[PDB]
This record gives sequence, structure tokens and C-alpha cells, in this order.
Amino acid sequence: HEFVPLEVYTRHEIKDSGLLDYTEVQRRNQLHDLRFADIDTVIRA
Amino acid sequence: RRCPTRPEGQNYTEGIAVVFKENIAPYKFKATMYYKDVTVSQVWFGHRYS
Repeated sequence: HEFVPLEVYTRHEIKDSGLLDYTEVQRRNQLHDLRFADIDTVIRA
Repeated sequence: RRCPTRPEGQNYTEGIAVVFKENIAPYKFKATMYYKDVTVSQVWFGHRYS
């Protein structure tokens, strides 16, 4: 007999069960300046 | 002596099955966020610097 690997929930399923992920929220939020803003440009009148 | 007899054996019902587990994955959909970054900057201009 061969026993195949079986599991009710994977690690990914358990980690995805969470409603909010701090790492992903931070990663998306901290790209705001790089996406919607021009960090490099300096304006001097 | 009266020799023992073998049991008839369990009667198996062949069939097709689907096994469901409790759902833990959140329901996901696509949303769109509309907003406005309002930035008011107060600058004091010194003799040489700002």
C-alpha cells in the first residue's frame, strides 16, 4: 500500500485564512510614494 | 469437534464520493477606491533657507 501525502489545510490556506496581513498591507502602503508621487524631483523657484 | 466457520465478510457498497471541509478562506472580490490626497504645506522662508 502507498500512503499519499494528505492534509486538510495547507500552510498557504491557513495563512490566507487571515483577513488582513500586516506584511502585505505594509508592502502595498509603502509603495504609495513610489507609485503616485515623484520622489526624486526637486523644485526650486 | 465442530470446527469454526469463516465470517461471511463485510458487504461493501461501491460508490463515488466528494468530501467537503469547513471553509476558512475569506470571500474575495474586486473593489475600486476613489480618493484625493490633499496636502497643505506650511513653509517658512528664511534668509538663506526654506
